[PDB]
Amino acid sequence: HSTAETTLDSFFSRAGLVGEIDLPLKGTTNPNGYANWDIDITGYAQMRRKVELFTYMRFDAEFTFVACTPTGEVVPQLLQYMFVPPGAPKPDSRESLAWQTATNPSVFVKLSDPPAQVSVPFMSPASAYQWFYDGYPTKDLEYGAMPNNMMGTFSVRTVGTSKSKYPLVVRIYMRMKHVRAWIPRPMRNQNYLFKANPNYAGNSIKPTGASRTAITTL
Amino acid sequence: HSTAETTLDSFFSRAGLVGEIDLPLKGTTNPNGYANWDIDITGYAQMRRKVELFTYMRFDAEFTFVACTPTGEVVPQLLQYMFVPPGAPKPDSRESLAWQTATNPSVFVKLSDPPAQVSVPFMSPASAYQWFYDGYPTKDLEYGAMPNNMMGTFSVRTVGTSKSKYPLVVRIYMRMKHVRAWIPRPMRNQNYLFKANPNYAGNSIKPTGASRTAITTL
Amino acid sequence: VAQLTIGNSTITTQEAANIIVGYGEWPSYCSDSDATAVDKPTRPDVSVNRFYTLDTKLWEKSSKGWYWKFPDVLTETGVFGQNAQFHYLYRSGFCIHVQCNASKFHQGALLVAVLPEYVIGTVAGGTGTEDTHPPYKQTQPGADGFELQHPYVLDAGIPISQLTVCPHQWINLRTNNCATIIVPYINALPFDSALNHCNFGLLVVPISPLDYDQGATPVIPITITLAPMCSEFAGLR
Amino acid sequence: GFPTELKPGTNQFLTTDDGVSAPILPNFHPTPCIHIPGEVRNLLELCQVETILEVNNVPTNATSLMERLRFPVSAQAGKGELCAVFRADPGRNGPWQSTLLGQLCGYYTQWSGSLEVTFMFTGSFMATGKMLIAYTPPGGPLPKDRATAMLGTHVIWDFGLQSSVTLVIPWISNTHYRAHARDGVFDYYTTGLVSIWYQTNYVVPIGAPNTAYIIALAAAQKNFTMKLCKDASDILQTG
Amino acid sequence: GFPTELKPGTNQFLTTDDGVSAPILPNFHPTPCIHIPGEVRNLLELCQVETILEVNNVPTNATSLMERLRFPVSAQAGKGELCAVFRADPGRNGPWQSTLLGQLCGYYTQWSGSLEVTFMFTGSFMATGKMLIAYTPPGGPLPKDRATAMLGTHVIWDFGLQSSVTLVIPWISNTHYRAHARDGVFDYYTTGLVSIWYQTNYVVPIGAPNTAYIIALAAAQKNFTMKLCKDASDILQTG
Amino acid sequence: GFPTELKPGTNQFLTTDDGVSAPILPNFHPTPCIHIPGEVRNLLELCQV
Amino acid sequence: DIVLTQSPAIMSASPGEKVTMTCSASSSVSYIHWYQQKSGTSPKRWIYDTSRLAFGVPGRFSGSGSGTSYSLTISSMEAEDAATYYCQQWSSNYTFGGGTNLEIKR
Repeated sequence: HSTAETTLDSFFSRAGLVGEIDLPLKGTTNPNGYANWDIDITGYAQMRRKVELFTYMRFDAEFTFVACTPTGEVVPQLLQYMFVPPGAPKPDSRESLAWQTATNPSVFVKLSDPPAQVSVPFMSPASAYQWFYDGYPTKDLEYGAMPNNMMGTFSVRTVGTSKSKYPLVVRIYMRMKHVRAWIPRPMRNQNYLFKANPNYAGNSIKPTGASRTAITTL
Repeated sequence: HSTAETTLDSFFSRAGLVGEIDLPLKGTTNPNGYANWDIDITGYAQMRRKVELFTYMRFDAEFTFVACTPTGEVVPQLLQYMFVPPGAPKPDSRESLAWQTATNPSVFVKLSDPPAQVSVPFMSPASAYQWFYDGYPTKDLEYGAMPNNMMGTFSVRTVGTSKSKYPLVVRIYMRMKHVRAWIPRPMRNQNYLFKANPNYAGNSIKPTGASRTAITTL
Repeated sequence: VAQLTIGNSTITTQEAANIIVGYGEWPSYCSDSDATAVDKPTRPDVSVNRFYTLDTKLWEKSSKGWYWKFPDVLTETGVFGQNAQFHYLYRSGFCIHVQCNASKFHQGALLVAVLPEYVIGTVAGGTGTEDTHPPYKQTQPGADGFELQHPYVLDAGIPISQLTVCPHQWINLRTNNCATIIVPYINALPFDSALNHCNFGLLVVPISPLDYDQGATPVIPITITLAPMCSEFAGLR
Repeated sequence: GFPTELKPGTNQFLTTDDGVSAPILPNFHPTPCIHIPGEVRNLLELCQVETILEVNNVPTNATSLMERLRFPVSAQAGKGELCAVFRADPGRNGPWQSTLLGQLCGYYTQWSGSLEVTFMFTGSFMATGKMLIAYTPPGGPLPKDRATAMLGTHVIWDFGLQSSVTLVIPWISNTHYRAHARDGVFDYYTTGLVSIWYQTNYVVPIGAPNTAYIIALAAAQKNFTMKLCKDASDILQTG
Repeated sequence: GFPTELKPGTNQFLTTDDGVSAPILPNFHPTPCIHIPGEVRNLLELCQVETILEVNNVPTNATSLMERLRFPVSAQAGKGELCAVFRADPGRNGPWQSTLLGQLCGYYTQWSGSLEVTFMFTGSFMATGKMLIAYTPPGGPLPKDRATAMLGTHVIWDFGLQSSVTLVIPWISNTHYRAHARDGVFDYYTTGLVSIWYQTNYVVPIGAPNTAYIIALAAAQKNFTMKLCKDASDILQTG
Repeated sequence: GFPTELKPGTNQFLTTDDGVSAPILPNFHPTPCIHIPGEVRNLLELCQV
Repeated sequence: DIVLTQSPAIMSASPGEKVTMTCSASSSVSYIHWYQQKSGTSPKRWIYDTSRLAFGVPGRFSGSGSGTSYSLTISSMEAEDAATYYCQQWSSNYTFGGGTNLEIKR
């Protein structure tokens, strides 16, 4: 008789994995013992299609950080997680002064210390994050670009003047909370090709669902 | 004058050992540094006969996890315990995406951190777990199979991309709480042969209890 | 002594011996706020609910005991077996009546009890290493019933010495001959399948063996008459 | 200080624990929510919306995909002939996948409620005739012929009188669990069936096309429900 | 923050600590409990139920196991002869193991209350006679003969008049501790005794069997109790 | 959670600290104390003998 | 038509060592019992239901077996035990074994 599970909040709860940073010792990948991750909630595959059910949305995100070595090991290493709000400058190097700009919230924690966890508010200067924008910002490549949907960047790095002694891997989970949505719309039935637009494969246009032989046979 | 101890809850409390996972380094046993344990409350030997005193039952289970190396040693290794509800897909490999499916509650903890502990609800879609089912699900091998008695699976594994550096052993205890039972029935007097049915040994049919010489001698 | 009637069925029975209302509950119906409040479940009153008198079994000195399954026993029999089969769901209570006809010169004692979810367990090969599952003739014997082969453990690894823990009644030839039992619908669900699940099984075993001197009738007819109470059905096919 | 003993589960990270965490920007006052039309609050709102049911889910040829939306009736079909058939399986493959209901059932494990299909005749206004639409509850096998289906829960539809008709499916329940291959799937079995037969033939005057199509629209009643969030999809965000 | 000092026992796992733990599925609403007949709430309900006491616990031959349930009386037995005997030891081996009471005593360490045995004559209706049933409290040795037992707490039973009779055992207490071998067992000593003698012989008219059996049924009064859960069993779940 | 700072003496074992500890047998109801003659309550009772 | 074969027929122990006599059956059996017979005297009772000892019997005697092969074990052996030991079955036709002449070694 109850329908608590079919609510928006119920549907979008759960902290999913949306990011993974690699900080190897020897490597082509993030060679300066640091990394910048612009917040992308599409990071959880399944996500995109779920949110793209609505035209507008609003919510808060709870971020939880999981860090270890590639084998999932724990070591005595301290870390800095920096959140650079949109409009704030991300660090270009492992010594950029951005790391010390008070206006960039930062949180420190040892790998041993349990997961780091913080809540981030509804940033957008607009009244709601909008997944679809039918226009351009005052044939073009700026089509469908609602920038005021930026949540910010997360800069991660080993604390200290020198490179870390261990190879590290950070995982970022994100639980969406206090959700409100407007204007529902057709469930994506075609495969996604790009993170930006809704473009699809005009050759590989598949029928929404399983087909059959005749309309008289089951 | 008090009879608190003879209550159902009193009878079924206590967290008993119902599971033990082995995660050796070199071995035939669980070679992929992970394991799947479908929840079996018969895991505690003594259990089966106690519950089989009633026809129907209902309850919640409190699970407590105890992990160490074979000699009972503690080491700096992180672990993931995943609970896959019934109907959810168990991980076929050490990299199955199931490990990351938000809808599969997971809990992380270091071996150093004290025991992990969580409560699991009355799953069954039926009004009660029923130990006996006199029929088949819509001579057969589906006799006495009330599937809607599944509690779920517990998937365990070392965190990280690589195998753990240590040989590990997890023990699962389970305290039953908030118990209700119906329709009491004859106490099993014959030895159990299979985990599924009540079949017994038709040759080795023993008298419920100790025999004597004459009915006139004590 | 007097005779009661339910339609076209008229049984001659004793005034009103002690009846056993299993678990203190009376076979009642199921209200409107349930699982299927749409498919309003039709409740048979007319012919469907009356006195069925099963093929009398003959008690012998060597008899081991008998058992029937429910609702299986009737899904074959008459207009009730009609509903049970061509209907999707079923819930029904039962009035069971068991009687023997013996001279004051016979002796015996039959325990007659009802056991929910009576799950048969065969011998398993003998030595204990064969996972043989009881046949269909053993799991649902019909209206002829079936004979126990290991009464002591009730063909299922349970002492019979403890069967009294179930709705039971005794039939000691030197005191009574008829035993009666009222059974409510017992299951983990409001409704269920009438052909796949046997909510319970009627058990009748000789605890004290039949006996008599040469010359007296050697077999005591046991007559089971039973009637459905507040029986309901849903989803015709 | 104040005496305390830490209990198991201390320091653990539950991906479903909905506790509170520290606000990264304590002073920030997020731009106020203003009024926006059509806010959705509970998915079951969506489930009660009529979506086109691709009953005719047979053509796959890219340019004939629009054909799945409508099936047809014609003069050529003789009285009694079976026009079309399908099951009442919202979550399983087939026709229901096209409906919004179907797609939402996919993010859930269990469900139950009464459904409701509406048929729309889009033929010429001059056409007339009767179609028999019958529902065979779960278990009952597709009726042999029109007459046997005529004895079941049916509806005679005269599109000469009313261009629309709505059928209600009393009940469907995806509750019976199944562990086939080695992958456990909480499946139907309640595959209720909806058959449609030409009660009479398609009648038309000179000047009107001898074929017309029909559109199936489905939704669930207000008594619908779903349980067990289960994210599953073939479409995902590409690298 | 708030000042605290952790006390010993911090971080320990007590298999009997009944604290609370975090719910794995916070949103899950488990299927509602509906009414089911005969719910049990406290085991002592079961202990008050009459179960068949296998007094005749002598045959072991597989096909004669049903014989343990009933012992017999016959013409051959002369007046005064001792029919049968047994102790009032619910938890110890022997006869009581068959009763449900007995089996439940096994999951407990201590207990005490008044018991109650009922005898049922299942012989021919034409038979008559008298049986003397005597109880010798704990310590008192089995009475030498019928007459000496006649002086103790006894009951003359005429199964010519009443087919049943119930005896009450005033009291039994498994409280006296014993550390024999090297394994400590809280044993009886209160082995109350119940003897049964042929007060008169078995009398019958031509045409009636010269043997009849009797059934023992036992249970405990409402003043029964048990203490110390102790799981113990020979039957366990096999590998 | 609730903010706290542990103060010195944390984790120490004072042989004279009369705090409380967890009951090993929570369900156990110890046999009731009955009346026994001549109970002593304070040693100074003895000193006056 | 159920036969019991006992091995060996004659035995000699040191004494102070163990002794293992065997009773094998042609078909599966429920339990086995053992008797003793010294010379000039009748058979005495020894072991019943396979492993239970008669009141008199020393604790140094043992009994086990399951199915079709059962055995009486003595540890340790003493000069007072030398007798013939028979097994017996109670399932169908009450059959005795051939016995085992136990003797003192010197």
